[PDB]
Amino acid sequence: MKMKIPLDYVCVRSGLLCNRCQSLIDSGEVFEYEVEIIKILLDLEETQFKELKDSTYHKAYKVDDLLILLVTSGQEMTQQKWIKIARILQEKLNIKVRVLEKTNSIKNSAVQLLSPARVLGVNTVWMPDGSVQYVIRVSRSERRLLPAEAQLLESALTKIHSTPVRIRVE
Ligand SMILES: [Zn+2]
Repeated sequence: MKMKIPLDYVCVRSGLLCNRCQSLIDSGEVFEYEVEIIKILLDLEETQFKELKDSTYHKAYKVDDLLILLVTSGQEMTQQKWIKIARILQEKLNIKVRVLEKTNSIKNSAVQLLSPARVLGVNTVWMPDGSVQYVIRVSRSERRLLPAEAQLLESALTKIHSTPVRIRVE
């Protein structure tokens, strides 16, 4: 499995971080809790999900009881396989999991992240400070379907896309 910010397989599997990998932890480029996630994924690549070989791990975001993985699917990876891996990650880490394909589309990210809550549509708002906001519309009747507080999901989407994202119920 490829890595946006690579760590050695030996260091990840052992948890004994070499000087390079420890430096990534020390500086904050990678969080220590991510090593555990990568180790699970590498262990799964060996026998359960070889399609991970040319997938990419980008980063993980963890607020409250939700872990979000940002990935690129290899040429044999499928959304259903990611769901299976998400379930394993849920069990081992005792936390909800959403796996997001890295994409330029805020809408496609929001659809994946909020599932099974429906995205009714997305709006663009130009704000007086010269910024541009994207508003994800969801249904009031589907709050129980969101995997975390709408506000946690907004901040996560804002980080992922480095641009302000809001979720608004209607
Ligand atoms: Zn290392």
